[PDB]
Amino acid sequence: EEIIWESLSVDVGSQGNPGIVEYKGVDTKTGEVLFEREPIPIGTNNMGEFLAIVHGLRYLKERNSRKPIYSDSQTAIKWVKDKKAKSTLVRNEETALIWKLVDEAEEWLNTHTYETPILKWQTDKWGEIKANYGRK
RNA sequence: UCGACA
DNA sequence: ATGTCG
Ligand SMILES: [Ca+2]
Ligand SMILES: [Ca+2]
Ligand SMILES: [Ca+2]
Ligand SMILES: [Ca+2]
Repeated sequence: EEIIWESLSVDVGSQGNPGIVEYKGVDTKTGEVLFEREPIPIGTNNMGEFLAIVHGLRYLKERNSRKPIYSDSQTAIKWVKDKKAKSTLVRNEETALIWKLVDEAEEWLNTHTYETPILKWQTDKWGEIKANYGRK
C-alpha cells in the first residue's frame, strides 16, 4: 500500500543474536528519535523487536496519540497481537534482564487497552525501516 | 523438506 | 551463524 508518514517506526539493534540488544522509535516522516532503550547485555532480535513495539504503544498512549506503529517484524507483530512473546531464549541468570522486560511488557499489554494499529513495514518495497541500525 | 520476516 | 512464523 502507501506509507502512512504520520506514524511511529520502531526497530531493534543488536551485537550478536543472542547478544547485546537495544531499540528505538522514530518519527517515520522526519526520522527524529523519540525514544531509545539502554543496551541490554543479552537478548534476541525478536525480543527486542517486541519490546520496541510495546514501548511504542505505551509512548503513544501516554501522549494521547492515535498514530499507528510501523515494525518490520512479523514475529513481534504477532507476539503483540497475541499479547504473548513466544521467545525460546533460555531463562537463566544471564538472560534475567531481557526476560524481566519481556515479562513486564506482556504484563502491561494484558492490563491496558489501545487501538493503535500495528502495521507491517514493507521493506522489500519501501527500503529499510526508518528506525534501523547498521548496514542493509 | 522448505518458504517467509527479521 | 541465530531468532521465529507460515
Ligand atoms: Ca527490524
Ligand atoms: Ca522495555
Ligand atoms: Ca495488536
Ligand atoms: Ca539493521
